[PDB]
Amino acid sequence: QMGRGSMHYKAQLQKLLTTEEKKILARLSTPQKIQDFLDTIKNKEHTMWSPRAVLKHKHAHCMEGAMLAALALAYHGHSPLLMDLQTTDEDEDHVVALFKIDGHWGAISKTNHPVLRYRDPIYKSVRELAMSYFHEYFIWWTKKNGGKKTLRAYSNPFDLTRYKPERWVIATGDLDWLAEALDDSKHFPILNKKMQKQLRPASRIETKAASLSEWPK
Amino acid sequence: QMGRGSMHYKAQLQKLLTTEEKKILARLSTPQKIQDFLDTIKNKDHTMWSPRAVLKHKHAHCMEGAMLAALALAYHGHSPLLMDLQTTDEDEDHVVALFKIDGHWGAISKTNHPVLRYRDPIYKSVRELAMSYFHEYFIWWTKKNGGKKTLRAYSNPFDLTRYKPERWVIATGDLDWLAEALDDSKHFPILNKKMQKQLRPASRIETKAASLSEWP
Repeated sequence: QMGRGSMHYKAQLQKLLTTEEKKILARLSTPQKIQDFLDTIKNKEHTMWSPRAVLKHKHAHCMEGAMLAALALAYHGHSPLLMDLQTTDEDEDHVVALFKIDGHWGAISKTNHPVLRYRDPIYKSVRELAMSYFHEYFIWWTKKNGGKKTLRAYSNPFDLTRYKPERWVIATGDLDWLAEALDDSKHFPILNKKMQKQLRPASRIETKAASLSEWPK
Repeated sequence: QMGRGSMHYKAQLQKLLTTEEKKILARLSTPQKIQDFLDTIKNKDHTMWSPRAVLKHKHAHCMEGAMLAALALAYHGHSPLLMDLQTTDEDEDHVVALFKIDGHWGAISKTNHPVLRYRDPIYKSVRELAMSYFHEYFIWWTKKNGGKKTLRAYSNPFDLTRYKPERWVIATGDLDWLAEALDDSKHFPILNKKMQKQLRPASRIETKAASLSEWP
């Protein structure tokens, strides 16, 4: 199956996890199965729960969802990769878990709205995948700059392998240092100042569509 | 500063158009102003009207919208470019009008739903722009293959300059031959058979959101 580094990394994860947690991760053996699992978790004070906490309470915001996805991907031999989607100060950033199948990038995403969703493994580069989010990242919750497109940059794939898995997989603290390290990593701008002046606000039908909610119900 | 070919093409268009038609096209001097204008046209639920018919009756499906956009782009010196988005037989193709500003591709689009919309001129290649549509091209109107992602290929930019402008700008016929020529042009596949087997259906929240209607 997987390489030496991956099998070693999986072994370190198995030392930290309970039999129940491993039985769950063993079932999530494709990126599609992982997204299906996050679909059963209730979408979200302030928190930054570990994958352990998320599996216990079955509640997650986008980075909590992406860290659990990255864990499940690593348990089946993928790199635990996050990508930050970074907006203007008018909006909140969004995090996904990147994956590759046959040389093509996909993304697992935990969101409550019909935008910034899952991406199939069909995108030839990180850039191409990231640009598939741009048009649907906009102000939908106020008339003030209604429809303004707010995405400005995407991170390099952020490999959680650089940290001891104890520090995030089963942490009882808040992992704000991990969020901060992601936000501080290499990002690539999507626009220059000229391109920003060209931007057209999303239509009323688009802001109405974006406002629909998965949770509750 | 507009080129010789473009000025000549614009001259041919001016011979064919009424003063009212030219007054409209003169106003639509940016891609954004064109999309704003298509927003005031009623979306349709077979026809294949000319830009003349669309300006007269203020009604358009996607290719009628894109042909009017391409005309308005050409009236200000852009190439009148169409891109075909080609689906499985479970769905209908969608056509946009391509444009470039400072080396980056955008797209003008006439649709009734909050998917397959306008694209800002920020995309580094036709491929990159086309791939920005893939995830939001799915079956939302039936439970039969509910949520199936149906996009399979995108055309090369289709330059309408190859035809005598009389043939489409002011045609009174149906332009089924023009639709057929677009569908027959070079297309680039997005998937192979392996990748198609990977595809995941769109969620219920996505199919509900896609179902929303601008018109009536």
